[PDB]
Amino acid sequence: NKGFITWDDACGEHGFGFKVKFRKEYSLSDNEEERHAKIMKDFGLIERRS
Amino acid sequence: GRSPDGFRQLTYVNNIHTKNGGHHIDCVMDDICEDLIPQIKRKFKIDVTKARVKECLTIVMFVRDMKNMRFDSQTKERLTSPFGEIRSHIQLDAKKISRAILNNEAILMPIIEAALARKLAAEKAAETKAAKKASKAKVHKHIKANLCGKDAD
Amino acid sequence: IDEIIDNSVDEGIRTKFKFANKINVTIKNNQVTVEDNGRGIPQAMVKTPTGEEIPGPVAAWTIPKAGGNFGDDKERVTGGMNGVGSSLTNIFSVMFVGETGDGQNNIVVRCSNGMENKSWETIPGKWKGTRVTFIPDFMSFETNELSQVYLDITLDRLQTLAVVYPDIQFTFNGKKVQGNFKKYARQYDEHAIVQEQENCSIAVGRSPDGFRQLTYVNNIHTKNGGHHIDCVMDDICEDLIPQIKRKFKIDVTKARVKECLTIVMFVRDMKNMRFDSQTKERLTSPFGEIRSHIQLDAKKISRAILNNEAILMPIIEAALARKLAAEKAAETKAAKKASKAKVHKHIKANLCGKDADTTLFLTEGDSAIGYLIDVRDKELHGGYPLRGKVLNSWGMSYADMLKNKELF
Ligand SMILES: Nc1ncnc2c1ncn2[C@@H]1O[C@H](COP(=O)(O)OP(=O)(O)NP(=O)(O)O)[C@@H](O)[C@H]1O
Repeated sequence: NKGFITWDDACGEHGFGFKVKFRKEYSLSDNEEERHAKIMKDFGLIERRS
Repeated sequence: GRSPDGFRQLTYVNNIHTKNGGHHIDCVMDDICEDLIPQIKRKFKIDVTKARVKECLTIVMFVRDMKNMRFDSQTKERLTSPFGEIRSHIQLDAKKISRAILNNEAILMPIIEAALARKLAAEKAAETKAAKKASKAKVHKHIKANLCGKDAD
Repeated sequence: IDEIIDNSVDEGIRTKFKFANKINVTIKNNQVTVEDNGRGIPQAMVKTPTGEEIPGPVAAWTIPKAGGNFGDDKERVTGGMNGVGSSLTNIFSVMFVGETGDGQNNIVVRCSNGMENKSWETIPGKWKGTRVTFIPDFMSFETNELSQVYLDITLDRLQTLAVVYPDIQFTFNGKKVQGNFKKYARQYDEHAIVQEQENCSIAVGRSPDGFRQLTYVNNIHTKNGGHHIDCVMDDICEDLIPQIKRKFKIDVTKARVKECLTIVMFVRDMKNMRFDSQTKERLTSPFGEIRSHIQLDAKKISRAILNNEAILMPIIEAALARKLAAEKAAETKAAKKASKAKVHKHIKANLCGKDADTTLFLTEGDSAIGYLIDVRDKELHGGYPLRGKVLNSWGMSYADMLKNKELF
């Protein structure tokens, strides 16, 4: 809803299969340090439990 | 009087009729409505606008022997007298007219009956229902393959 | 102020938009400075019936019944018909200076003490225009100083007249104003339909608490209108009211149709104008001349506000507020049909009313009342089933517990 990115439902057999399409206003960073950190800050891959 | 189908009026400034109007009549509706509209609002809890109650009445006034009357028209159809001279000479007590038209039910009753449909109306509730009349809903609760539209099997 | 303003505008329009195109207005602290680069009043000699030889601008500014607007009505496009206007401006002013350059000379008229002092002088110069700077008489008017609501009036009038005439550029206290009919229509209402011609420009909007208008004949603010808006609104309504009668079968009266509009009408380049007063607030011209001059397609306005539900559907819903609100059926779409007082489903014992030790069973369904009919004592034990699902009890008014069937 921010307009940053869009997604489409293509869920497979094992796990998930969602296909993510990048729009133009976002960081679109490089160097594979800050783009991955922006992914785990934005897509929420890193999850913490107790 | 009464007027169910538009605005009617009758004005005489001294011996001269204004079929168009003037500024003493604005004082007459002002002094009548300033005593009438809060009294009707306290009586039947209705909020009807000044134009909506102005178009429902006819007023016939006869004015005799007032000084420095002014007319911009060659037919003298608009009394352009100032409000100071009009309010100084016209000593018409409008609160007795307001309480006299308050005691007459020949005007307010069908309008109040129409208002009673909404104002002070009995509640209904129950199953109101809704005719949303469907929607397109293409992307919701359906499976979209990547070949949606292309020539395939 | 409007007399000097329309004198500058008439000087602009008498030369077909080539002089007096820049009119500067400066009204601050009881002093008015209004100038334009027109031809002005020339140095040519204008004679008096008394026999005295009085020059041009001083006879235009001090003596009434003087002007170049006393010509034929079939050719004149200016709105002036009196000759008394700048004398009316100068009489109620305690200080006045006025300069008119004609391209060869400046003529400066200084007036004071309410036509006890007036003096005209001729200075050599190369100016071509008119400038009037006066300080008004406060012992005649019921005021002592100038307030900002009059300056708001002057600013809105200059905005309006700039929308009427975009060739003439007006500046109020050194501040320029542009004139467009679209921004003037959209200051009014956001859905005001525009309709422009080579001589006409009319926008239709909304008036929710009465009726509103602002119409212009040439260069005069006709706040009382005239025959022009009567003919144009009859031409719009004679196509509009049958169209809404075909639309939603409600015969809305003509006052009730036209009562929900605001109209922005600016008319340019008209001839043979007639107003009934020196106040000039309303047009008494014959309708044949106005109808021959106006080539505005009013049926375009009628079809362009017929489909516009932002204006028309408030009138039709007010008709629904006085006729479909009178079309009363009083339901809630729950089950519709007849509003029964008491349904036929009823089990009544013979002790319905007396003081005894009887009971009523509010049991469930026709099964339990079938077993109850097969079981109970007719004198002692009663019964009643329930029709179905009942909702939450305290979300509903006591008159709506009276609207509910099984509770009744
Ligand atoms: N500053 C001026 N600029 C141009 N013409 C002027 C000026 N002052 C006076 N006049 C002339 O003198 C007249 C002013 O008196 P006025 O009563 O305005 O006459 P009118 O224009 O014929 N009538 P009206 O505008 O309806 O009041 C105008 O008609 C002009 O011809």
